[PDB]
Order: sequence, then structure tokens, then C-alpha cells
Amino acid sequence: ECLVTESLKVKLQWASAFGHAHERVAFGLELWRDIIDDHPEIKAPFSRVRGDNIYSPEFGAHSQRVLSGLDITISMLDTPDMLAAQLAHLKVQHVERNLKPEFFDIFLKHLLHVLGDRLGTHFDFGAWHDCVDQIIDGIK
Amino acid sequence: ECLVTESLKVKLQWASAFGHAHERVAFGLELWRDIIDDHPEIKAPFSRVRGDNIYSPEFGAHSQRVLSGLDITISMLDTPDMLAAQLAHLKVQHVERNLKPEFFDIFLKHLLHVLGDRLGTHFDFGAWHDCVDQIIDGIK
Amino acid sequence: ECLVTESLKVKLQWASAFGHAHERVAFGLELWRDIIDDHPEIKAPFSRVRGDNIYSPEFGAHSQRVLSGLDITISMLDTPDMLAAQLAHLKVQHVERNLKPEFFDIFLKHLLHVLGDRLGTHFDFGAWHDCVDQIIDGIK
Amino acid sequence: TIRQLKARISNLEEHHCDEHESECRGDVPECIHDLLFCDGEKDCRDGSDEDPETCSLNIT
Amino acid sequence: DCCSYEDRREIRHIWDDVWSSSFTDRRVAIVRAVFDDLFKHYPTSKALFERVKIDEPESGEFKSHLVRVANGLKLLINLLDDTLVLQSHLGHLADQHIQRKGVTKEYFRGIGEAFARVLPQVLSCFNVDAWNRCFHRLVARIAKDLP
Amino acid sequence: DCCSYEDRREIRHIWDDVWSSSFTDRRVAIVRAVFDDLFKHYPTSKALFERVKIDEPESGEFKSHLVRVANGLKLLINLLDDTLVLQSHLGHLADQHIQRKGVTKEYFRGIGEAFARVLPQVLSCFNVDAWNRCFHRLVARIAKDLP
Amino acid sequence: DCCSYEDRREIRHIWDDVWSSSFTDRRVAIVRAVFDDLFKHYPTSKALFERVKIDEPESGEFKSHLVRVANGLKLLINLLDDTLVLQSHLGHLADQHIQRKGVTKEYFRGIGEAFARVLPQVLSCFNVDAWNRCFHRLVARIAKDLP
Amino acid sequence: HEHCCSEEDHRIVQKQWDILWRDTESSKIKIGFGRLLLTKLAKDIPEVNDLFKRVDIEHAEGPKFSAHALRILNGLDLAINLLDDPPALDAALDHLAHQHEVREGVQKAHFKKFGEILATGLPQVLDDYDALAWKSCLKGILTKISSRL
Amino acid sequence: HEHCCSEEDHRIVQKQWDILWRDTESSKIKIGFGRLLLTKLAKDIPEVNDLFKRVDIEHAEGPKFSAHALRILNGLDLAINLLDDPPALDAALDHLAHQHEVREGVQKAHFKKFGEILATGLPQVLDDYDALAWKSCLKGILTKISSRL
Amino acid sequence: KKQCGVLEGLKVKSEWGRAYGSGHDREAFSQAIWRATFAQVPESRSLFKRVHGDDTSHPAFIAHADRVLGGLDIAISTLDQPATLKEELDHLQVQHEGRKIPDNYFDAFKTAILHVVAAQLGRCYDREAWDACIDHIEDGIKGHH
Amino acid sequence: KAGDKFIGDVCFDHCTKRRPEHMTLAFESSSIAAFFTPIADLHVHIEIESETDEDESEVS
Amino acid sequence: QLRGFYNFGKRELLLAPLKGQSEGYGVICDFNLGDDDHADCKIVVPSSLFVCAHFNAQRY
Repeated sequence: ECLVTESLKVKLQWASAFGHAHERVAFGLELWRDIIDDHPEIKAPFSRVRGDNIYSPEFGAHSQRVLSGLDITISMLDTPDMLAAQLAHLKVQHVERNLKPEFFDIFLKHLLHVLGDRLGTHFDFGAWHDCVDQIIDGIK
Repeated sequence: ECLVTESLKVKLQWASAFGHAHERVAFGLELWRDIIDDHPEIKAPFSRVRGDNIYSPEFGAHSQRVLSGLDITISMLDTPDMLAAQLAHLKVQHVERNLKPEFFDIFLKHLLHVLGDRLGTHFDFGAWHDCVDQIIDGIK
Repeated sequence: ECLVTESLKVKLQWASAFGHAHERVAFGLELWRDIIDDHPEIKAPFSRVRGDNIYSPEFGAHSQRVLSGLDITISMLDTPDMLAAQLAHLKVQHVERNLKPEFFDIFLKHLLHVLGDRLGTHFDFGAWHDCVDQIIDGIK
Repeated sequence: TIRQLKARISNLEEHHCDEHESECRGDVPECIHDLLFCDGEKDCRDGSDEDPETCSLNIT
Repeated sequence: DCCSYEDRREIRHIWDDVWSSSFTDRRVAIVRAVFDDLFKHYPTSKALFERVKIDEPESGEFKSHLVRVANGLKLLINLLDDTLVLQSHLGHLADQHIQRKGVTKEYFRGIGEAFARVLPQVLSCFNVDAWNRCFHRLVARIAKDLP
Repeated sequence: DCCSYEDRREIRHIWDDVWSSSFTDRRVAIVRAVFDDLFKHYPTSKALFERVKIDEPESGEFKSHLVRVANGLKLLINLLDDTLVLQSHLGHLADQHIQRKGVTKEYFRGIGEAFARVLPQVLSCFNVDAWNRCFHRLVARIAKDLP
Repeated sequence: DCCSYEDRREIRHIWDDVWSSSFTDRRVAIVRAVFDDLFKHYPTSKALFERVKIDEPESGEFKSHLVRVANGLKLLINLLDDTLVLQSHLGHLADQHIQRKGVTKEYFRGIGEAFARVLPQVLSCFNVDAWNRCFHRLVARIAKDLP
Repeated sequence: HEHCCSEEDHRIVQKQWDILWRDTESSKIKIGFGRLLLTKLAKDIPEVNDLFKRVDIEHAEGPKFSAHALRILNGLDLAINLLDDPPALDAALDHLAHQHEVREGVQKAHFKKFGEILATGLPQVLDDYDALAWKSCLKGILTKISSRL
Repeated sequence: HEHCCSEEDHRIVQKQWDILWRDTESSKIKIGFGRLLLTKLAKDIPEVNDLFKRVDIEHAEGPKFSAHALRILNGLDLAINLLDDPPALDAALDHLAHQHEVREGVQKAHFKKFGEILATGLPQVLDDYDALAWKSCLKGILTKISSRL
Repeated sequence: KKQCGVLEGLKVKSEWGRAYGSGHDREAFSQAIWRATFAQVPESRSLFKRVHGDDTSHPAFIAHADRVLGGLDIAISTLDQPATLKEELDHLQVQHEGRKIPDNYFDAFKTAILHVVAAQLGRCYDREAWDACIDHIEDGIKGHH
Repeated sequence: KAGDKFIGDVCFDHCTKRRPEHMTLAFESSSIAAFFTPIADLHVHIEIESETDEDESEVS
Repeated sequence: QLRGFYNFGKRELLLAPLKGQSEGYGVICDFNLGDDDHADCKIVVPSSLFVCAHFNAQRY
């Protein structure tokens, strides 16, 4: 698994990085942009939420909804009973539907890249990789 | 063609983004750098204007001349009679020479990427794509 | 080799860019990150200095040691007797281990990319390319 | 002497008003547009105007 | 009608006191305390959450739920400055409840009363009115399709 | 002659008053009004622009031209702070006129007079001298090449 | 004992006076002058550097060496604000000397005296004590590994 | 209602409505914009075309209408610019009511629509738009203008 | 007249010329630079080599010349550093005129060339160079120095 | 003095933009103008008896004033393009003919405008130009020669 | 002290709907705790004479 | 010789060349120490109102 510290570290850093209000939308946007430019194949399933124009409110909304869920998982994360439950809950919202496996491995790649910029050198890559990974697999 | 608002929007945003004096050279530079790193095949035709060293004054000059033309076309757009004419004029300066059509599709990709940074989330991707596109095809 | 001015220019710009104390570690980190993301094949030889986690102190140390040597070479170069010697000294520390020749061509690519950000438009690409190159070949 | 101090001091802090509005002289802060002077009449409620420090000889 | 900007600011702050730390613990107890008030008044709704195992309060399958609800609210509030996006997710939030068979327009007006009775107890300096106003605008639209 | 940095600043401002409208209408009328003064004085030059259809003033094939001229001037002025580049494009601007058979060193000195007579009418606070000075330095280098 | 933060600041400055110029020239003469004092006192050590050709002072094969030593010291000092990294490279610096057959724990205590006699001559306002303190902490960890 | 079109509310509206008149060619804008606004109205409700018949709405670009486009669009300006002086704004609008009262054919449902149109249009020319604030103020205005039938 | 060679003009030159003397090893620079400047002069016009014969220009790195390299290069410094005091600068330069007048062989065309060389060299060591400002000032200097011949 | 035409128009149209302004500056700009007008010809107060001309600071009149400048705006603004201006002027022409209007008052009102505008613009303001255009605009309202 | 009445003249009111011209502040009681100098507790009536659209309203 | 006015609100003295010189120079002086005597004057170019020179003034 993860370590209790390795979590608190992420729970904490997520705070500074993510931020509040607009600061977030900015984060979300910056994230998805980098992702879609790297793998335009994704603009496909995001057809429902105007994935062609990530600056649009339709997508913007989505963007936020996503990050929010990520917030939950991360906030779940430390305390096992909630995480195990939350993760199971996410798995369902996915299994039903097709998604590629590797897409998430991509999402993670960038989420770390971005937090890297936001947090700087303090960014505990180790802790995040070990920790956010666990969140991806479960949903996955 | 484009919508009369969809133009004014670009005409306006171009203003803030492009800027004045040095602020521009900076823009031009940032733009071409990103373009050439993505597709070094371009350093070829830019041989006349020292395309190997984009920081050089020779290229810098070029860089500016380009953006300027882009400025014209854009401020051209708003009134159809002038645009239709200007565009036709540009097509000629290009047709003669041979180019690869995809280069422009690239140029556009970045011009939007850059404006994205400059303008932020307000950036009306839709308007630009629909509008700058119409300027590229004409030249090609 | 270099020119006399083409050196001083680098010797000077290196100063502003590299910096002092922490400002450096930051530089080093930013550099290696961009390098390893582009060519993860490198995480291999850096196994001794925890290359998997570039934020680690183990790697951080390394990072610095590297940049430092680069500092030397750059300082060296103007006075030929010292450079010729220093370069020869570096060649030895490399020849023995097998390495990829192209790795350095990569390192250089980024070192310039980074200095580009740090220095801005003033960055004398020409001077650096002509100059740092000479430092790489000797090593390689 | 004190008078001259209170002066030197007082001449030098912000005023609320954004440009081309000025405050009425008296007790109330209140801000009115620069232009309205003069009606001939007291633009102001306060009539701060009518006071000498405004209509002064020396100033003019 | 549309909500006053000052009021939004008021709430955007009032919330920062209940949401509070990044901890689950707190937010949980609050959102829970909110639902307990919804169930004590509209007991019918209780059944709706058997899917998340409300019969097992400390389950975790349920706790996590509470959090999702909390966070979903958080997401709303933290969107009050980006209107256009809020207006969309606000819809999306409706659709997620319209497809949930058994959710009445009433239960919502009910959970609204819930907060208005709970919040004023978990923190001081709660502008009940301001909250109420913007919370209604949010609820209305969430129902809004549904009926 | 040389010109003075202050003067450049003066112009870099004076221009921002004539240019200033965003798009075409204004700049057009001005650049046009400039040429009309060039033709009324050096009628000869008129013929040179049959390629752009000057016989059709409102043509558009011609209006666009006017704009290009305007923008070409704009580009110059907006380069006065980057000397080295200006010095190059200034040359490039010459070559584009040397290959235009029929363009005299005179016609330029003529269009220079043009602005000096037009501009002072389209905007107030025009430092005719300052303009004249830096405009000449620009023209000299443009014209000079051709010979 | 330990190093105070103030002392670190003192050094982080004292160094900026010896290192400063981009040039080898200066740092060289200093580091050299340091070794000359090491050899005049512990002549035995001299032999250890035949590998770098100390018999050819102006060699370059040797000058470069001096620089590496200098820079290695520079690297140390410029790490005093990042403790954890310093603590590691400080070890790595030991290992590079343990594998160097013939390097005694003494020679180090000797080069320490060296600086303390040289530096106070190349620059004014040298807090010999402060230097001495933090230099010892650095040496101790370097040397110790060896025996 | 009472709450709405608060000071902050309109302070916002005012600020955002100004983003428009930054360039001297306000006429070209006001016209084009007002032109479109009225057009899109006649589009959704034709019985309007007959009302604006008097101003040659048939020729959108026709000076007759272009002038009108200004008058109206410019009236909206007045309304907005008087938002910070209720008594004046009130009077200013009441006057607009009377100017519309004696124009038979003009019914309330028209304004309700024009409002919806205006609300969908503004955000297309203004990058910074606060729907909530605007809707709040536009409502108060449109209502007081038609409120007399 | 005045306007050419302005306060701003030279204020600039002065600022840019200072980017050079940031490091204590000015000698190494001034020399190398001045050395090159004179060399590149003798390159384009050899009749110069005979003038600088007296200072052993034959040995560029020779102290005899290195010293000279300074004196001249350092004189240019003086000129620049007195740009903000016309009367002084004037006097300072007039003096330089006389020091060149009694050195037969030195003709105007030499300075004109040296100027062109200097103008192509500076921008190679200074990242921030304003050709316009410099040319304006360098002209005034070089001229006054050679006027008396 | 001079007559109207393209440039002098553009100038006034631009300068007016600065002098007119918005918000309070406007509510005053107008205020100032009217006070200057009435001060010149107190006789004219009688015409605005309907809109509280007795008290220049009364909301009714404030509205009126702000409302008047409004038209002047359209006039000046539109002035530049003959096609449109023509229309606005013609429109006004109608709202006025059948009314006779003393040319005495218009004169004062122009003066008023000019003095206030000059006070508002500080230094960059061409008098002749405004005079010429305000005139052309007024002529279009009196409509008769 | 105690018993004081204070009349306030408005000059910037985002705050209320009516914005009133004035606002009287009557101090009913004031007592200091025997141990505490630093803080004196007060009881005050804030009076207001507004005009409403419909009627006139008075508040205390 | 100059022409101009004094802005009450601005506390600023704004003068320009009367005319006919075509190059004349003008001057802007700001009051606002709050003092009378003292002002922050700047000789400008009556065109663009661009600062040709600056001088902190006193009366005389």
C-alpha cells in the first residue's frame, strides 16, 4: 500500500497546489490542455462535454467535476475504510463504460507534471506516484 | 465565413495578446520557437532569414513581418470586402512557391496554443479556430 | 574553437542564469527533469544517484556536482592551456564507462532550452551553441 | 506658528475621490463632481464653498 | 432571481468555516448531521440510500458517500465566481438526481431546511439569510428539470 | 541626420493617436488622404499603382493596398525601439521598392511632405518637426538603396 | 559543535570574496597558496599528487586540479543551506578520498590550518573562528570515513 | 428584486459595459450591435417588423434604421449610466415608458424576449460578463420601460 | 544640434558601456578589446601599422602595445564618462586632438574607419546595444578628436 | 467661421468622446453646461418649466439634461458618416419643425457646451472645430435659415 | 460618557437600500466592570428617519 | 508666454504656449503637498504633454 505519511504529504501538497475558486479552474484547464495536446485521441469521449474547446464553459464544468472527484479520493485516501469504499464507488462509474487503460497512465503523467510546476522542488514525487497511482488502478 | 461577432472577438483579443513594441517580438519569438521545436523540418525554407538562430536579428525581423501580416488579415476580417481582397492577395504570394500545406495547420496549432497562454481562460478558442482558419486556407 | 567574445558572452550569461545557492539547485532540477521526461532511457546510468527520484537529496547532490563541472569548463575555456587540460581530464572520466554519444547532444539541447527561459531574448544562442558544443565533444 | 504647522502638515494620505471629483470643504467628506462649480449658488448642501478658504483672494 | 454578489462573497466565506480542513472527519460529521435532520423530517428519503448502505452508519461505503455529497456542495460553492461553469455543472448535478428514481422536488427543499438548521450550530457568524438565498437558487436549478 | 531618442518617443506617441483606431476605416482614410496629396503634387507617380487598381478608389484591391502601406509604416514606427531589426527591415523595405520600376528618390521626398501636411490635420498636438526628423531618417535609408 | 545559521551566513559571504570572479586566475592562486602551505608543513603529502603532475606547477594538468579542489570546496559551502544534500555529498567526498591510498586523517587537519593562514591574507574581514568552526565540521565528516 | 441591482451589481454592469466603448468607433459598434439586437427580435417575433416599419427596419443598413439602432442602443446606455442614482434613473426610464406607451403594437411580451436576446448577446462581445449581475439590472430596466403599457 | 546627441542618447550609451566593467578584470578586457579594435584597423588600412610602430603594434600581446591598448581604450572611456558635461568633454577631447595632431600619418579617413569598426564591435560584447544612440555619440567624439588633425 | 467637413468632424467626434465621459462626470458635465446656458439667458428657463427647469438639480431636470446630451451624442457621433448623420439630423428636424426656435438660445447653449468642454479637456481641444460642428448640428435642428 | 447623542451625516452608503441622509446614535446606558478599566460596555439605540417609497418609516 | 487654467479638483496648474510660435513649451504644476507655496512642476511639450524636464518648485 501507501504509508500514512506518504498520504498526509499528498493531502497537504494537494491543498497548496489545487487551491481555491478560480485558481482551480486555471489548474484544471492547464492540466487537460497538456493532456489533450499529447494525446488528441482523448477529444473523442469528451465529445459530450465539448472537448474540442477546453476553454468552453461546458468543458470547464467537466474539468472541475473531475478535479473535485480527485480531491475526494485524495481526501479519502488516508483513512482506509473511506478510500476502499470511495474507490469501489469509482470503479463502478467506469467498468460499465469503455475507457482505455493507458489513458489514466497518461492522466497521471501530467497531473504530476503540473503539480511539479505548482509545487516546485518540494513536490514529493515519490509520495504522489505511490499514492495517486493507487487511486487510478482502483477506478481503472 | 465567420460570424460578425466571432471576428470582433478575435480582433479584440488579438489586441491584448499581440501587444505593442517589444511585447511583440517576445510573442513572435515564443511562437516560432515552439513551432520549430515541434517540426524542425521548417528550419529549411527559413534559410534566407537565419532560421537556425531564431534569436538573431535577421530572423527577428522576419518574425515580426509575419505577425504583422497576420495582424492585417485579422483586422481585415471584420469588413468582408477588404478581407476577401487581402486574402486573395496573400494567396498569390504563396501559390507560386510551393509549400507543404500541413505547415500552416501547424502554425495555427501553435498560434492558438500561445494565445491560449497570453489570454488565459477567456481565450475564445472557438472564435479563433473558426476565424484564423479562414485566413490560413486562403493563403494556402 | 570559440571566439574570444563568443566566450565572454557565455561566461557572463552563465553567471546570471546559473545563479547562486538554492537558485542553482532549482536550475539543475528543472534541467534534469526536462531531460529525463524527454528520454527516460537516462534514468538507467543514474541508478547510483537515485535517478528515479530527481527531487531526492542523493540526486540533488549529483545534479549540483554536474552543473559545477559545467561551470568549470565554461570558466576554463577562455584560457586555452587550462581548457585543453580540463577537457582532457573530462574525457577520461567518460571514455571508460560506456555511454551514449547522443545523450550529450540531448543534454545540450535542454541546457540551451533552459538558459533560454532564464535569460530571455537576450540569450545569445549562437555563442552558446558554438561554445558549449566544444565542451561536449571533448568530453564525449 | 502652530497654524503654519497644521498647514504644512495638512497639505500633504489619499482622498476618496477618483479623478475630477473633489470633496466639500466642510465636515462632511462628501464628494461632488469638479465641474458643477459654480452654480453661482451653493452646489453643495454643506455650502462649504461659501467659506473663505474656497473663495479666497490669495488663492485666486 | 439572481443572487447578490455580496451574498455570494458572504457564503464563499461562511463555507470556508464548515469545510474547513482537508480532513474528512469534520466535513463528514457535518454533512451527516445534515442528513440526520433530513431523515428525522422526511423519513421516506432514508430508503433511497440503501445503495450506499445507510443501515451501516460507520460503514465507510456510506461515509465516503457523505463526503461525495459534501464535496459536491463544495464544488458548487467554489464555482460561484465562475457563473457559466456553475450553470452547467449545476445542470449535470440535476441529471445525476433525475436518473435516481425516488428523488422528489420536496426532499431537496427538505435538505435545504436541514443545512439552515445545522450550519448555524457548527459555526458562528452564519448569515442564514444569505446562505438560504443562494442555496435556493442552487437547489431550484438542481431540481429544476426533474420536475 | 540623426535623431534624438526623445523625439522618437514623441512620435511613438503621436502615431498612437492617428493609428489608433483598431481596424481599417480610419487608417485607410488617412493613408489615402496622404496619397491624394502625393498625386496632387507628383501626378506622375499615380500611374505606378495601376497594378492595385487606383482607378477604382473604393475597389478594395486598392483599399487593401493602402492598408498594407499604412501597416508597413506602422511596422517601422513600432520598431524604433529595436534599432538593429529596424535597420534590417528598413533595408528589406528598400529592396521592395527598388524592384518596383518607376519609383524615384523624389516620390519619397514627396510622400514625406504629404504626411507633414496631412497628419497635422487628423490629430492635434503633432510635433511636425520631430516627425519630420525621424521620418527623413527612415526615408533616406529606404530610398537610398535604390540608387 | 554545531554550526549556527549566522555562521553559515558569515561564510556564504566570506566565500563570495574569494570565489568571486568568473576567472580561474584568482581561485587558482588562492587554492595553490593554500596547498603550498600544506606542503611546507606536511611535505609528505606532496608525493600524493604526482598523478596530476605537481612537479609541473604551471602544467595545467595540475592547475585544472587545483580548480577542481577549489570548486569542490565551493560546492560544499554553496550547500550549507541544503543540509540533507550536503550531508550526502559530504560523504561522497569522503569516499573519493578513502580510495586515494595515502591520504591521512592528518593531512586534512593540515589543509585546514592552511586556509586559516591563507584566507586571512587574501581578503579582509575574515571571521577566522566562524570559518574554522564550520570548516572542521566539514572536514571531520570527510576525513573520518577514511580511517 | 429589492436586493438585486445592488450597488456592487451595477457597479459591475457599468464596468463591463464600458469594455465596449474603449475605441472611438463606438458608432460602428453601437449600430451593428443594436442593429443585430433588433433584427434578432423581429426574427423571433415578426409582429415587430411592422412597429419598426416607421424607421425602415426593412433596410437594416439603411441610415433610417442605423440612426434608430443608435437611439435605442444609446438609450440603454443612458439607463446603465444612471444606475448609480435611482431617482434620476427612475425618471429617465419613466420617460422611456411614455415614449413607448403611445406606440401601439408594442406589448410586454416583446421586452421579455428582447431581454432574453440581450442576455444571450452581451456575453458574445464582452469577454468579462457576469450574467447574474446583468440579468438583475436589465430586468429592472426593461420592466420600468414597459411597465406602462 | 542639441537634439542630436542627447541627454537620453548618452545616458543610454553610458549605461550600456558600463555593462562591461562589472568584473574587476577590466584590464584583461579593455586590452583584449582595444587590442582587437586597433588590429582590425590595421587590417583594413595598413598605413596604420607604421603609425603604431612606435608602440610595437607588431607584437599585439607585447606589453608595449597592451599598455597602448589601454591608454586609447581608456581614453574612449574618459570621453564617454564626460558626455554629461559638454564643456569638460569638449576640453577633454580638444586635448586628444592635439595629441593626434603632432602624430603625422594619422588622417581623418582613419577615424571614419575606426568608427565603423567600433560600431560593429561593441554590439558583440554588449548584449544591450542601441546603435542609434551610440552612432550619434561616437560620431561627435571621433570628429572632435580628429578635427585638428 | 469655418464649415464642417471630414477631418474637423473626426476631431470633434474624438474630443467629445473624452469630454462627454460617463457616470457622474456625465451627470455633472451636463449639469455644468445647463447652468452655463441658463446663466446666459435666464429667459429660457421658462421653456423647461415642464421638466423642473426652476431647479437644475432636480432629478426630473437631471434626466432631461442627461437626455439632451444624449441626442447631441448621436449627432456628433454619427456626424462623421454623412449617410447616417443625415438621417439623425432629419429625424430631429421633424421633432422641431412647427416649433419656432429663437436662434438666440441655441447660441448660448453652444457657448455653454464649448466653455464646459474646454474646461473638461484642459489643453487638447480645437475651438474653431467644435464651433463649426456644434453649429452644423444646431442648424440641422433649427432647420431653417 | 453616557447619555450622549451623536448625529451622523451619511457620505457613502452602499450598505442600506434607502441610504439615509442622517442617522442618530443615542447612548442609553454604559457601565464599566469594576476590575476592568479597559473595556466599557454600552447599550445604544440607533435611530433612523427614512422615507420609504410608500410611506414614511421611522426606526430605533 | 502661456495660456491655460487651474484645476480645483486636480490642484494642478496646466499651461501651454499661447500660440503662434508653433513650438512653444508648456508646464504642469501639481499643488498637492496640500501646501500653497510648493508644487511639483514639469516642463512639457504642449503636444503630447510629454515631460521635457522636471523641477520641484516653491513660491517665489
